Amino acid sequence: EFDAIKIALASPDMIRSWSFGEVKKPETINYRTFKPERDGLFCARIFGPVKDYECLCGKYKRLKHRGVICEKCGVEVTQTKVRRERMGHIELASPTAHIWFLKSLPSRIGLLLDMPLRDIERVLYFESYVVIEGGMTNLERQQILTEEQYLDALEEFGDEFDAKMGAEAIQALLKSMDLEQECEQLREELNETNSETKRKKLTKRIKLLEAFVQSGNKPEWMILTVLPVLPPDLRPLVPLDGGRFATSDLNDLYRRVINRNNRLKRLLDLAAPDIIVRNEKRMLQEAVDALLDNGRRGRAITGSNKRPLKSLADMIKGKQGRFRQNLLGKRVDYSGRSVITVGPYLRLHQCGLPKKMALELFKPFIYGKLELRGLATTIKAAKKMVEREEAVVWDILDEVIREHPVLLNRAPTLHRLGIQAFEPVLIEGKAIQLHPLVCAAYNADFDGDQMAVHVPLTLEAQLEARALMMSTNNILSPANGEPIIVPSQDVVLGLYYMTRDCVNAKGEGMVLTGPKEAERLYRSGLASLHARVKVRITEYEKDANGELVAKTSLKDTTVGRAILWMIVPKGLPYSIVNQALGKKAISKMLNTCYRILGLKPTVIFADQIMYTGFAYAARSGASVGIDDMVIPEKKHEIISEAEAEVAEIQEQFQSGLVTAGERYNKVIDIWAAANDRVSKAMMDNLQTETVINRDGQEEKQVSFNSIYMMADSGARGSAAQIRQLAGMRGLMAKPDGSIIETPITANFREGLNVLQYFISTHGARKGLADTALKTANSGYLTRRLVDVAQDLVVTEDDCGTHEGIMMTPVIEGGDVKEPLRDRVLGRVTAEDVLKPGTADILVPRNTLLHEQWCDLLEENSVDAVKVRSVVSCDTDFGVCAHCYGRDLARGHIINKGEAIGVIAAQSIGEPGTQLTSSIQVKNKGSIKLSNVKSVVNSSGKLVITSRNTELKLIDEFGRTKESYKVPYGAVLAKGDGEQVAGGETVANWDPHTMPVITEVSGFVRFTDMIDGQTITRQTDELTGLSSLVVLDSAERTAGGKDLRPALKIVDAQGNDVLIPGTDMPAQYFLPGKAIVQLEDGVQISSGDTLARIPQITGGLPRVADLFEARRPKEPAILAEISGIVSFGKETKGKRRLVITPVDGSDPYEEMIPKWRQLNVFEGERVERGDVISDGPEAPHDILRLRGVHAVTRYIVNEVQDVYRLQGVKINDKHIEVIVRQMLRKATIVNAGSSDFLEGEQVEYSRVKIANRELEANGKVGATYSRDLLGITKASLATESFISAASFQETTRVLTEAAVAGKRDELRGLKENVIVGRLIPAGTGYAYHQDRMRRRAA
Amino acid sequence: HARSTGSYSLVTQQPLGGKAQFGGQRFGEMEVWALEAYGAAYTLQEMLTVKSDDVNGRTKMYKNIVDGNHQMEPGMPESFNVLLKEIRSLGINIELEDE
Amino acid sequence: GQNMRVAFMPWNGYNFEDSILVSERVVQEDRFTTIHIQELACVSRDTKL
Amino acid sequence: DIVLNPLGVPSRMNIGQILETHLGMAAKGIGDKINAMLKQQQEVAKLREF
Amino acid sequence: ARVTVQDAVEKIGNRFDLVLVAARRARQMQVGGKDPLVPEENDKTTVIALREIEEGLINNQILDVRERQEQQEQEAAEL
DNA sequence: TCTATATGGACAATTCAAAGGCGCCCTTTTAGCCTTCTTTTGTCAATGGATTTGTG
DNA sequence: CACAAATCCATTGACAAAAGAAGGCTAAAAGGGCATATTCCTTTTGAATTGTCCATATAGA
Ligand SMILES: [Mg+2]
Ligand SMILES: [Zn+2]
Ligand SMILES: [Zn+2]
Repeated sequence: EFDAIKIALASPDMIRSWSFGEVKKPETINYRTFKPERDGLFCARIFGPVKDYECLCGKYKRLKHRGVICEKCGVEVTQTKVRRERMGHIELASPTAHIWFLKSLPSRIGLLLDMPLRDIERVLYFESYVVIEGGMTNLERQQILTEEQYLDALEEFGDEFDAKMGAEAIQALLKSMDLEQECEQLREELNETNSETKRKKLTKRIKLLEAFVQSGNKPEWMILTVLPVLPPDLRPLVPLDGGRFATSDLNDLYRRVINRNNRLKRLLDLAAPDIIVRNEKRMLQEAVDALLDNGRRGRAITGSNKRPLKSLADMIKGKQGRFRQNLLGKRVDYSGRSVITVGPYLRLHQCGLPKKMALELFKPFIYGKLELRGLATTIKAAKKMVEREEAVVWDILDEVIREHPVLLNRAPTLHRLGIQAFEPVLIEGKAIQLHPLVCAAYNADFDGDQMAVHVPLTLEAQLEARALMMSTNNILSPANGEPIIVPSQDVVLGLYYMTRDCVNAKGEGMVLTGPKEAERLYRSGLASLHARVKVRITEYEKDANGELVAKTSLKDTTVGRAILWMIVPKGLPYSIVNQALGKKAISKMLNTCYRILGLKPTVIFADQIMYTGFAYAARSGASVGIDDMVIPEKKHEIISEAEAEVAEIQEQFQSGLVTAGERYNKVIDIWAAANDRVSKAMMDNLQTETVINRDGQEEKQVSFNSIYMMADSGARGSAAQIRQLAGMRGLMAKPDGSIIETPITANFREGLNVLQYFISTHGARKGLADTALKTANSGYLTRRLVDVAQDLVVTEDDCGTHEGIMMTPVIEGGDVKEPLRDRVLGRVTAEDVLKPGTADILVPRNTLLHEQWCDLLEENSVDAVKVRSVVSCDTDFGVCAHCYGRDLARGHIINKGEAIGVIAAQSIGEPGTQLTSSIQVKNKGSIKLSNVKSVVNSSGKLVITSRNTELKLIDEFGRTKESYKVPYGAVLAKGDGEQVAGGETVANWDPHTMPVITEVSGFVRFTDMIDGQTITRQTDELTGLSSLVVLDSAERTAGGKDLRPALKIVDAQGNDVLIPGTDMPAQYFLPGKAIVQLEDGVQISSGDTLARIPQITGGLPRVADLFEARRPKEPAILAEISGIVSFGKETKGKRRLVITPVDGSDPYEEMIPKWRQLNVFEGERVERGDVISDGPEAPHDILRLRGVHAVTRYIVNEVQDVYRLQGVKINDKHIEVIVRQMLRKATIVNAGSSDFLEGEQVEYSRVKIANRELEANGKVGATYSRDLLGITKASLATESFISAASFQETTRVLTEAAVAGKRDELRGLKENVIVGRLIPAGTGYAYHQDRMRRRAA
Repeated sequence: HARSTGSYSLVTQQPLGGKAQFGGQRFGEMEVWALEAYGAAYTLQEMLTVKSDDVNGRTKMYKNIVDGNHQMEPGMPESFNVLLKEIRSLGINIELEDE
Repeated sequence: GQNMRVAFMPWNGYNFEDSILVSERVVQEDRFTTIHIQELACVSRDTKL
Repeated sequence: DIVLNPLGVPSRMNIGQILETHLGMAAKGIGDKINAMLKQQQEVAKLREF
Repeated sequence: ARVTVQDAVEKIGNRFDLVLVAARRARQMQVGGKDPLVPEENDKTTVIALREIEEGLINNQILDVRERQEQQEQEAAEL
């Protein structure tokens, strides 16, 4: 039909083009015979007829006269839905400034005229005149004149002079302004001046005038001369039942505009005084203004009730505009909801769905079926047949139901698995029975949670609900490959109670002939369900390449594991059900069954595991009671002891020995210790306290405490909640967060008295008030996310790049916190991995590192892998299938088509709610150094002279297991290659200290050092050793304010010692508080300390802030460029940093504050990307300095740090795709051949294709500076204006695209969902590619 | 509650509220993303065009559904076209480049 | 409400998440059978016809 | 008459429902004893003392 | 039939082109122009399309070929 | 060398957009209404041939 | 296998209802004209821009 939406300014001639006739009067209807009263806002003449094919005067009332405008009252007899499309205009008596181009924050009429907003409004309010066409008269053009000044001028200049005011003055300016002339002017002046604010304003204005000339617009189309009216059935005056009318608000706003308009025409007919027509033109400007957008300019003209009217811009804007409310999320036919409930007989491809809802939803189908089988002659007869609910409609429903998916849904639809299509089962009742393995996906309790059943009408949508959306097709979470059909709470109790083992039950140690007579020994009443036994299980292995090898052997097992083996399907080993089978073990069982036997056995085994888990959990009667909560017999003793101890601390605070805060932390640590003793006692009495006896005296195994089994299976509750029931509960903190110093010593089996309960209530309500409001935020994080990665869609099978990233195990200070297998599982290698000895050629480049390749990587101890990633992708407008990886769910590689921006945003966002002095080696290893400019101190150790020497512990395997950070000038007892073993401090330094240890030895000389100007003389009493403290700049006097104390070492001859490697003198200037150890005359030895110097947000604002990329408050100023450091002025502040490379130019200069610490030394050398101070990094800076891989590894490691601290799993692919959608823009450094401004910010894809095409020719490509935008700015500065208007503020986006004449060629998912057509993502991708080839064939 | 075809809103020809007006469910943004995350671009299209808003296509869908023919005709949802007349009734001009 | 003989045991998943498994004697003794009273209205208005 | 779930107590931690199940059982036990004294209808001396 | 569409995807790759192939073929069977190949087990036209597709006896190439054959016969209805 | 003079640069107020899921009196002019009229549009009832069996 | 009769399709014609109009009417809707004197209304967070000082570089004295 069409293929792009253009937006531009509407002209007077265009506005008269849409319209069918001026609306002259404000009458709506005739109040007695409610006719559209011509010719007011609902004019039958102008906007159409009121009933189909009937004139208004009643003369013509039949389709015989389609199209004939009547003679008597002139109403074109046509369908009355023309009433809903025909627009009308209003001929404004005076011009009137369109508010959007006058009050949008950067004012378009403002910066077009290069005129401040205040003066433009002083002209528009009819305050002050404005000059136009100054001629030869000694005035400017924009020269603002008040009454006084004009009154002076006009007495002298009746000619060659002119000064309008109000909207006509602005129209005259925009009509006389020439765009090409002033554009050349601005370019020559950009050629002239170089001031950042000046040049920025210049380039902004030049960009606007370029847009406004390149476009077809005009300036004077801003000041409205002819206003349009919306139709009459989009602003209706429908009469609600009761004789009361129910008008819209636009009827009010138009009625007011037209009244003030007609009145102004009169006030110009009577030749009125000036002040009255000025007042009327102001009132009309206000009225047109409050119509186009109300509440923008000044206060909102209030509606009749008492309220601001909802003017047009409030139609479109906000959470309830057309864009988000009626256009992205529609209400839907064929849909219903009722309470959900359990129904465990179900197979997990079906949902029990009630007869009555199903007969209501499926009435078109039933009517067609009945009149097809002939049981009902006409459609009306079929209607009354199904309304009477005869015995044939239920047969017909059971038949038009049969193979037909429905789409259950739950209200907060966080991730893409909360819409799964089931196959209905017709079930009595009024509750939608939902399968019990599905609650983990939907996140459903069965205490009232309602669900919506939509319907796939057509044939293609039944196919997509069956293939794509079915419930047996997404049993793996798209955020990480692990299963989401994990048996949940009763079923794991049933398995954990089957597959356990008492010590002396019936049938202890009797040999069974297979699983079959284990089941018979159980059901017959001869063996206990867990009484250890020898059986003959015959497992299979998939050893042969696709074949099943049989084998049998007397495994030692129990009756329970033997009864459970009758379900493990044919591929798995027996040692997978020969353990205890908690919850981790059972999700593991399903995962390995998925990875060995594919999908169908995993689904049928999921159901068999549900059924047997439910059955034996029922058979166990695992009931809970007040005697299953065993209090330790040592709890009152523990509390008495800790209480007496805290009384001792009360005394030692009353005797002045201890400070207040120290006394506090004393008491608080003592209660933490007693609490942990009570907890550990209850657990030692709770877990094993079953003592038994087999043919002998006494043994003890794990217990059968009902509450303990429920806590040990993984069914419900952790050891924390068990702790609160048995042991004393917690140390409840006051709403300050200042933890109380007397814990609620009593648990829920005893009674919390009134005090203890009232103290529990604080935290109870804080938790509830959070979890109410974490859904406010994290519903907005996902919204911004899935609105930034809207369009990012897998659009090529491969783009053939060699780029990548280096996937390695995170090592968070010593203990590794994520292996390499989880990180490089499913991603495609970019370079062929080599064997550790290099030994070989190994895994090819473009392979996919699925499970078995993680086996080859883990067996051979691979050190690290480089693997292709989305943020190093060369595809245009997409992300190819190899540079992405695989999925999670459907284990194979990503399909050419699938929409990964969305499942990426959803995965990163739906777990939002779940969120809030010396190195000591830990295990075996051989120490390995990293970036170590060490030197031997005067003691013989190893001191490192590089702040960025990370301390590794390379095991003998060939990998890293420890990674600590060694500060500058540490002192290492060990070195590189010196083997060490656990519990061994190999590093030593002091954090409060900062030494200035040099690289040469000799006499210490005070060079350019004077007491009072360079140093202080202040002897310490209790020590006596003098330190002439090196103070900073502005503290010392003025004659030496530029005189800096430098330390430089020499030999006995006086000549300056030559540094190892350099012939430069090592004179070292000291900073403020650089208190020196040894003075002049005292020679310092090797590696000798010269002088000392003195010296978190998290949860999901930390993730919100790593994604919006907000700059921190004290960034860590990176090293702009590589070379040497120097100070030249030291400041009128401040401090001045100078980086002087070895060969390149060096006009660099950075106004560092002297208030901050400076990590580097004045006489040291730093690489770019090195820190020249401390504190957090900034992501913009990381991007500017170290490429994209630096910033992307930063964003990933930070936000995965959050999600991992909270124990959630998210595959890094998704954070990398959001990071790609963050850095999609790039500023043209200097336009190489053609054709951009070198301050312009063009899409990286477009300048990339441009310089690729130009370098394809002979010319010179464009140099581009990659940017990094936050997610809100990233999504709001897009090529397509509909997908920016929908998201967030619609006023700015519409007005900017309007002036810039921007054109939307859809090519997105948000646009093709707005405009009602196939999303170009999954099944629609074929349609859109075929369409792109069907154009331009 | 359940709604095969009922009474439709006035300005934007979509269904009504909940169970008192006999009104379809809300298929809001989050469910649209959950269909875009699959490939259901056919399901989603009939979900926001025929079942909901396309005021000609929805009667012509009911006719097909009774004729034993599960086709559809996509067209332009009426609420988008309300959007065009409301923007275009500002000073803006937003039209459909035809080709 | 009314008090009735409960029992804390998993019963084959008909009380899975928080669901409840009411026996037929509670529906049969009419002990949770409530009485709801609605008010329909047929207003008879005056139209120009 | 109703079969609630064991696995709801340790995680929600409303131990009240269990103590109140137990004491309700005690109470309905005294109810059964008094009903048994009023079916045999022996004397009001035994009822009064019980 | 039918619980899953795994094997039908292993035969017709890409898992969305499966949907389009099955929907085209089910329209053929439903709009009264053709006739199932594999014996219908009392399936609606959708599951029959997917059952056809599983056996390797229908996909996009076969559908194009049959369409061109049957449209050439209508040219051969020129008499 | 010292100061100023301003200028470009770093700093502080101001405004805007976001913040989740199911008075009166009279006078005149106008338009809705009703009633009869006339011409139109169907309905009630005749009057003839061309079409359909019967007989021998 | 022809000749005699009952059963069909067409115009005459008049006759009654029905509608399009027209006038005569009346309810209603819209102007116009008022003269003791009347003098001024009733929640934060972040980003970006704009108006405000600071570093500073240069130019004259
Ligand atoms: Mg719930
Ligand atoms: Zn008319
Ligand atoms: Zn790629």
